[PDB]
Amino acid sequence: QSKYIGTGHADTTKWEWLVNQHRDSYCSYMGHFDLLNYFAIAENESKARVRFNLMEKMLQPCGPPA
Amino acid sequence: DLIFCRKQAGVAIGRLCEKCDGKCVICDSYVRPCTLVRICDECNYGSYQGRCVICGGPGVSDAYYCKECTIQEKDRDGCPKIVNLGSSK
Amino acid sequence: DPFAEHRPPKIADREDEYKKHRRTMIISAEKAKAGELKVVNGAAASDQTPGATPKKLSSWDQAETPGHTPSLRWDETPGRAKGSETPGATPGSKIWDPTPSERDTPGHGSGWAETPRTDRGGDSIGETPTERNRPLSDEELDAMFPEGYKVLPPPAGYVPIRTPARKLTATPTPLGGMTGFHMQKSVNDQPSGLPFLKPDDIQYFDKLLVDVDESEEQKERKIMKLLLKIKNGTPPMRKAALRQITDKAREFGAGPLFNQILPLLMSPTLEDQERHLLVKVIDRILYKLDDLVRPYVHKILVVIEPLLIDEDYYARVEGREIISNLAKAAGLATMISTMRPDIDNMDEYVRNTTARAFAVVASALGIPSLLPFLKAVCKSKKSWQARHTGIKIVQQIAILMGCAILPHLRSLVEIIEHGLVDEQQKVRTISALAIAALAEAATPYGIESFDSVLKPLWKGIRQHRGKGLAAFLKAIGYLIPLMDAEYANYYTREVMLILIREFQSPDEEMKKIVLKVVKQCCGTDGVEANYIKTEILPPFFKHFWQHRMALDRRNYRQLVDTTVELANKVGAAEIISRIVDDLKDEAEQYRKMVMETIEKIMGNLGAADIDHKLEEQLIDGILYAFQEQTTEDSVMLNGFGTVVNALGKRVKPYLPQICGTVLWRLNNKSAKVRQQAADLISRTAVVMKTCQEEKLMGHLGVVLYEYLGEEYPEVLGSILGALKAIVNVIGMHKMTPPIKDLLPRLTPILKNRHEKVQENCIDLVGRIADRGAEYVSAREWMRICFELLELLKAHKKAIRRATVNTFGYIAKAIGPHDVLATLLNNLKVQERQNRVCTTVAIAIVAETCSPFTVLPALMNEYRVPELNVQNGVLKSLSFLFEYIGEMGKDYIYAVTPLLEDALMDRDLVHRQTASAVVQHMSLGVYGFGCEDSLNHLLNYVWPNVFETSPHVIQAVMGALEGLRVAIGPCRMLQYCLQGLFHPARKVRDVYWKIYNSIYIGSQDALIAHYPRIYNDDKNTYIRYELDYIL
Amino acid sequence: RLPPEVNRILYIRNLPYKITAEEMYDIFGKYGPIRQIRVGNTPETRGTAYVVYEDIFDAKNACDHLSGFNVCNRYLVVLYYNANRAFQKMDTKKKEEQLKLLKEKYGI
RNA sequence: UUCCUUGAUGAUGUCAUACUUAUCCUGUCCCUUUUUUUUCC
RNA sequence: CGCUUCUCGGCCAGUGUAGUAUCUGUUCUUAUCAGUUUAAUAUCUGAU
Repeated sequence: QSKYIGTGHADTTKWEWLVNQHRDSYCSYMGHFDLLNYFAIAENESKARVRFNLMEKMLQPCGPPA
Repeated sequence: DLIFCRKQAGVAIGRLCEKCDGKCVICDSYVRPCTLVRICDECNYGSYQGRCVICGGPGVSDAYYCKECTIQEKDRDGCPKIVNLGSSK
Repeated sequence: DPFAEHRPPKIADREDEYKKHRRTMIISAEKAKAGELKVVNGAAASDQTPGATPKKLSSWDQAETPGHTPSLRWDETPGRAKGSETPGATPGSKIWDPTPSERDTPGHGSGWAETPRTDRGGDSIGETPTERNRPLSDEELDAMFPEGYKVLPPPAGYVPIRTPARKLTATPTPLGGMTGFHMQKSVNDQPSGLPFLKPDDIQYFDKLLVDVDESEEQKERKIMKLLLKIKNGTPPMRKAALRQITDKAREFGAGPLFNQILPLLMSPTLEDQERHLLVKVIDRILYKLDDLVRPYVHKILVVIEPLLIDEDYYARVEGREIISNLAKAAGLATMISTMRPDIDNMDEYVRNTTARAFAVVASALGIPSLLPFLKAVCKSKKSWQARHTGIKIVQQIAILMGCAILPHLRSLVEIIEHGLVDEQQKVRTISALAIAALAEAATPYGIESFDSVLKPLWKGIRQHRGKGLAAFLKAIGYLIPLMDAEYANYYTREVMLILIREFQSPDEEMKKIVLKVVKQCCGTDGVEANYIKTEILPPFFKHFWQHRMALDRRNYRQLVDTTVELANKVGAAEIISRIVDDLKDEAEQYRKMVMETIEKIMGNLGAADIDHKLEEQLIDGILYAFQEQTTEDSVMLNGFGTVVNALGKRVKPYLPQICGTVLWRLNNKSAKVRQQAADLISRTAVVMKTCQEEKLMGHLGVVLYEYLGEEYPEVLGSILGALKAIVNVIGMHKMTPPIKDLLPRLTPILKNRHEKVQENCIDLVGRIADRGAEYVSAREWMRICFELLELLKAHKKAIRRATVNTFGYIAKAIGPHDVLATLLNNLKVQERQNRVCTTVAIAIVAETCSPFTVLPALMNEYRVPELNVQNGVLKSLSFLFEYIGEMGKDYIYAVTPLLEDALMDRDLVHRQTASAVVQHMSLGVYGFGCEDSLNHLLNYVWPNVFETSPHVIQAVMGALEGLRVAIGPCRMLQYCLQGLFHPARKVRDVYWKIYNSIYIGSQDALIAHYPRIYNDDKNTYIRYELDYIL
Repeated sequence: RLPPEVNRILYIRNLPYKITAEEMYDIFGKYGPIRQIRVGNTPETRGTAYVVYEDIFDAKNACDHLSGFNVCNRYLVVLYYNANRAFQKMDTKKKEEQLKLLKEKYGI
């Protein structure tokens, strides 16, 4: 369980849980080709610049911890 | 004292003895064999060539997984070669 | 003494002279170079310790990368006080000159010990130029005795007579005395007590010769005699007492414990069992205490390590288990800082074992943790004895970690090379030996990592005399498989010579070695056939095949192997030809050997090669052996079977001689040998068939049929077996004892109590009631039913196994209602009976006609007030759905309300088993669209979540996992939100455990189902993406 | 011709709590010179005693004849004392002086 | 303006009895083999 | 020994490893504050 990421425990902080689901949101968005294309259409960029941006936002999302 | 090695899942077909022969390994059960067992030659090697994935005797057959453990997708975790929590021999 | 007779078949010593020291064991950056001059200086002050300094500087080669951990490991090795001082000073000089470009006590006690042995041994060296009885000092005497005793004086006249005693022991040994009895309100019953105290054990449990309260520590010791309830007494006592100690782990603390065990795990008189149990206590408490055990660690191994050197296998494996549990349990630097000084300990034993220790601790904490230590050791320049050890360590690492050694292979070797050239011998010897073991785990690989090793080895091969020599072989041999048969080609061609010249030695270590080699050298693809045929064989069969060998165990095996592989190459008839003539050599173990060898060979190569005349010599042989069997052993029997099934219809001329013996033997010779011949038929059935010797099938059918009145179990068993295999060849309607005769004839046997019977019988009955099953009028069957029913008292699994499957077969023959009505007979009043396998009948039955029939009977039968049969019916549903799968899409409704009732309490068990039903249903239905109900049930499940009761819980985990796949997450997760953060601990514990189980599977799905979450000051928890609208 | 376990020590029990070193020294005195004795003077070990001789075979003759021997109305449990165990209350040491001494006089 | 009996837990006790795991009741011996190198056309 | 006649008799209290559930007995609702602890209690730890 532990070496399988996204594992929680009862000490789980708010922040960590949410950052988790961010990241996983992302590897989905890189995953599901369409969903990606959806984003691309909306906010006009490349597919690439999308994926790139995302892979920037990976570690950050929500901003610094507490 | 008795728990999985869960080292990475190789291509080596599993091997079971007389005793263990029917059992879908994790669901302990005879029901509905469908799909096939893989373990690491690390787990499975040498004196372990055709060794029981349980008891330490010679393998006469090949464990099939249940369907139950199938849809719960467990068969794909680390190689179910049970280690006694002493060494494996 | 006779009590010394039946008490010695209780337990027994098992040990050599050698292993009996156990009794003796009393309890517990060029300025990086000139820097090494510095480090050496300062530590040397804080004398002479080597491999310390090397564990220090051994953090060099990762350069830039060495850290705090240096203070950790070193922190234990030296007194953690000086630690800070040094490693601090170091880190300073290192960062800077990086710019500008009790333990100690313990070892002291060792150098003591050997300085002493030097003083004495030298005293008889000049005294010879001129033990336990060694006299004693009062300082020493006080320490040995525990606390709490006065020394005395009776009188200086009293102690003067004592002083006079020896001189007057000879003097008054020769003087006058004799003793005279005279012919002529007692009291004082001594309390010797509480399960029981052997006489010897008084010494330990003496304080249970006192009877008091109000003494506090001493109340903890005096309460820890719970042991004795471990050591001796009744099984239940052992159990309960055992837990009571486990939960009292944290409390009493290790110190008191091990203080009170290690005497017993040291007991000169200890058993087997008592040993093994007291191990159990050491493991079990070692699942708990972690930081705690530190001061005790060595003070443990000293007992345990001897476990490594034991005749009993299961002994060893326990030992290893706990030495990991300790080592991982304690800290690494604990283990090290502990275990240096045993390296140079005079006794080779303690080294030897000390290695295997380090092997284990290394399996625990990984090699690379431990390397720089080893690598330090093998470069210790004080003395070799270490290096002998450190190398050994490499080995036992090799053996244990085995196939997994692979990655650090190169480093390990990079240790060990510097040995081979050493001045001392052993160190050479052992070294190479390790290389061997390595390669034997390196199969096949890492060749060039060994690479720089060879060129000495080959040269070394030339010049040697002795055990070392053949050792180097042990290596090379295990190498060759690893080479390129062009390079390997050459090098091979060199060895097979020395191999030749060396067959002949008297050494057995040798013959093992050179043997296994040939397996490999001529065990090769890139070696030429004839060449073996000429040079090797005739020696081989000459010197090796001899009666020395086979009596021993290993040599037996290793031999068989080798000869086999020479077959796999030069062919079959070659070998077998030469060893046939020895089936008729008298002594068994030998015969047994030739026999199994052949068996394999015609296993692998196939019969097809064999000529004719030789073959006559086979079968004549394989009878002649088979006719004389000391015990009944699988060997000759199988070996035969394979012989025949290989020869196929080449066999046919030979039957009459076979079956002739088969019968003749079969009779007389009194019954012990009978079962054998029986089996012999078992295996050769198929051959009696396809060739179409039917008169034979008349013979067997009927004459076996007679024995089924034989009273010995161990015959009748094999008899039936023969019958079964006879059935699998000749079909039903051609059976010469036509079934009508037979099947009833069996029927009454089922009482037989004895095992092998019940097995082969129910097996047989099964085959026939499956296949023919019409032959026998129904009435007979229903008799069979009411006889089966109590076969379910079987201690064994397999009986019940096929038992059930039969129960089904007949249930097909007749039709269901009755047979479940009949199964439905098992009741809640008893329990062990109709424990479950019966339920399994209800299941399989319920398939084998449309279950769609049977339910109403079943369901209704949950009405009955008798509790345990109620839960029975629940499981019935369980296995039931597990066995039906898709079909559940119907009767689901039927059960659902019932699941509601049972799932609502009466008691746990209802909720447990029922919940299981939910599981197997929930998988089976999957995605046909019946969720709705399953949602409904989810409710009555849900509250069960909370309990400690292991079966109830792992049941529920079962439930919700399956239910996940049926309902889908999103619904689940909608039960698991609120739980996560709930203030309490209890709930969070669980709702997390659930949400994990949801989480791992279907992580990919979730994304949708995390709800919106409002972003706070420092952060944004709203995922803005999804709201982009075109 | 001896079992290895037995040692110059014997555990000795079934004693009265009045009983005399005079009695003791005398009786045990038969087999050989006493290295020394201890008597449990303590709440628990009142009733028992240890005995140690200048030789084992002394003690062997002891556990031989004194086996189950009588004193007062009592029978004395007579056992070869175990060893190792709890002693390490006293740390190993005291070498340095002494082994320098043999180092010195005899020079060896 | 001058009046009744009662419920319940928790903690500590080696009492008592039901029961749970297709657990268990047969597999199983194999690298413990250790010594101051020392087997002669 | 065979045949015929007559008389009598026969048959269609197992064991081992892990673990839970449930009764009864015994002790406490009893003075303040400081820490540990708990969802909150409780419980545990000190002195008047």
